[PDB]
Amino acid sequence: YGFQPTNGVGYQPYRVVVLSFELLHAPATVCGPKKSTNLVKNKCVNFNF
Amino acid sequence: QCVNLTTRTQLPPAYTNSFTRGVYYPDKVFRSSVLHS
Ligand SMILES: *[C@@H]1O[C@H](CO)[C@@H](O)[C@H](O)[C@H]1NC(C)=O
Repeated sequence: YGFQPTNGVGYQPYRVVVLSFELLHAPATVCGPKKSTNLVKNKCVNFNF
Repeated sequence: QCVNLTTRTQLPPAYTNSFTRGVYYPDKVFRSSVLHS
């Protein structure tokens, strides 16, 4: 590419980043930041592990 | 610093029989008496 500053759009350079989330078969890894309250037992509950 | 070690041996390698070896768990997934293919 011979890029030059006086190029019409669609010929100017764009930077690209491709994030690819993969899930092999480990025990866990990085994730978003939730809260992580606590835990309870012997009650019908709505859980996220 | 490395050495010529290899002596030429006329004998070929032998062959044995792997009766039932080399089986692994292809996941970290718990199963309990489930016949899995
Ligand atoms: C043995 O080592 C010498 C150097 O010490 C090397 O010139 C020669 O190629 C080696 N022999 C073989 C068969 O590679």
